[PDB]
Formats: sequence, C-alpha cells, structure tokens
Amino acid sequence: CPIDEAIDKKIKQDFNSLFPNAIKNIGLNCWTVSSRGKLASCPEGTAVLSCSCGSACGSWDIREEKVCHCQCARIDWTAARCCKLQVAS
Amino acid sequence: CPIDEAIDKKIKQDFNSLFPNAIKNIGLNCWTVSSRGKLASCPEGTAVLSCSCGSACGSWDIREEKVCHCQCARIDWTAARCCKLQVAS
Amino acid sequence: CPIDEAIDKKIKQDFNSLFPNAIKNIGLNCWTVSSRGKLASCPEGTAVLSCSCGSACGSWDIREEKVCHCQCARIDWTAARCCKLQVAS
Ligand SMILES: [Cl-]
Ligand SMILES: [Cl-]
Ligand SMILES: [Cl-]
Ligand SMILES: [Cl-]
Ligand SMILES: [Cl-]
Ligand SMILES: [Cl-]
Ligand SMILES: [Cl-]
Ligand SMILES: [Cl-]
Ligand SMILES: [Cl-]
Ligand SMILES: [Cl-]
Ligand SMILES: [Cl-]
Repeated sequence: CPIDEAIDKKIKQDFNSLFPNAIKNIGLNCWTVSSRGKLASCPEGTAVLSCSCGSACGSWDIREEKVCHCQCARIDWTAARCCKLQVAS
Repeated sequence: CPIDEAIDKKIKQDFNSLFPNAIKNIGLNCWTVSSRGKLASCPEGTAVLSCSCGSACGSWDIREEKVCHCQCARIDWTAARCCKLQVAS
Repeated sequence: CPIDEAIDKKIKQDFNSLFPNAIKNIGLNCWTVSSRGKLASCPEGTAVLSCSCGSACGSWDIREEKVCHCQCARIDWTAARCCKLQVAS
C-alpha cells in the first residue's frame, strides 16, 4: 500500500512533534466541593483526592472515587477535594 | 469526500494506536510542605491535593487553591500535599 | 507539494480534535493499600496522597514518597492512599 504507507509515515512524523508539545501543556485542576451533612460529591469528570469533615471528625471514607462520606454521628459538613486533568493548561 | 474520509480514518487509527505510548511518560509527582502553625502553602506550579493537621484535627480548608488551613484551636503544625504533572526523563 | 501540504493540514486539524477528546478519557485513579503493622507502600508508577493508621493512631509520615509509616507504638494496620493517571475508555 505505497500511498497508505507514505501517508502513514507522514502522520507518524507529525504526531512525533504534536504529542510532546500538547502533553507538556496538560495541567491539573483541583477544587473543593463542600456540603452540609455527611456526604460531599465530586463532579462527573473528576476524582476524589481527599476529604475533610467538620466538628474535627477524623473518620471518613471515599465511595467509588466520587463521594466523601464523613462517618461521625454528629457531622455538620463534609468536603471533597476533586481533581481532573485540564488540556492546554 | 471519499479520499478525505479514508485519510481521516487513517489519522484516527494511527492516533488511537500511538496515543498510549505517547502519554506513558506523564505522571503525578507529589511532595509535602509542612509548617509550624495553622497554614502550609504549596509552591507556584503545583496543586493542593490534600491537607493534614497536627494533633487530632480532621477539619481543614484550602485558601485560594494554594494554602492548607487547619481549623481546630491550637494546632501545632500543618502539612499540604502538593502535586504536579511531570513528563519523562 | 500541494497534496503533502493538504494532508499535513488535515493531520494537524484532526490532531486538535482528537487530542482533547483523548485526554477526557484519562482520570486520576486512586486506591488504598492496607498492610498489617506500621508500613504500607504504594506501588511503582503511583504517588502517595496520604496515610491512615486506624482509630487508634493519627501520627504518620511518608518515606521516600512511597511508604506510609504510622508512628504510634501499637499499630494493627497501616493504609496508604495511592494515585496514578489511568485511561478509561
Ligand atoms: Cl497545547
Ligand atoms: Cl474509592
Ligand atoms: Cl503561563
Ligand atoms: Cl509524547
Ligand atoms: Cl512559590
Ligand atoms: Cl493564607
Ligand atoms: Cl508539510
Ligand atoms: Cl522501621
Ligand atoms: Cl511526610
Ligand atoms: Cl480504556
Ligand atoms: Cl475504545
């Protein structure tokens, strides 16, 4: 496939320059979602990196990389730290 | 545009083929910044992914997406987990 | 090269569409490593986000950006939270 082969070669040549430059421009975008009560959910497109709880509650867990659950009986607020990759910054 | 479409298809196949190896060298690099008192700041160029508090405090928040703040009274030390994306050697 | 040039343009245009969509399939993937005793290690290719020591202990540190170390005298289990970039789809 001499034409396919020549085009394939060109694509690969172009990609060898395009990939590194694009990849180095990816950034990390993190925010906190806090909510009253015992749960705080990260938006679709992000994962939970860490949680914080009101009332100095130090007992929490993460449900399926999406929801922070503060486990103490009396809990006023729950916060999830949510992160995603960000193209071109 | 049967020829354009054939080439578009090939570019897409090559992209999907080549993408995994292109992205293999990006990764998450983390370290900890610890400070006496209630605040620990992450350096410019990094994101705050987690905070930890001296002595029995689960309650923290992040200021300006940069500074871990431990909320409980009388905290001795604060630590921020600061991370960035890093490519390759 | 009118044809080479036209194809080069199409590769670059296509790349600008494909790349952001490809990164949208990449997420931070985090999980817990739990080990008996005072140490829990994240595997090569992951970053340590944080540690825990159970409801007994709240004092820990990260060694070599790889190993969670619980510091109190009696520790049943140590847990490390480990994160990497992973493609999903
Ligand atoms: Cl870019
Ligand atoms: Cl999880
Ligand atoms: Cl800039
Ligand atoms: Cl690359
Ligand atoms: Cl700085
Ligand atoms: Cl501040
Ligand atoms: Cl060209
Ligand atoms: Cl030891
Ligand atoms: Cl540490
Ligand atoms: Cl996949
Ligand atoms: Cl697929």
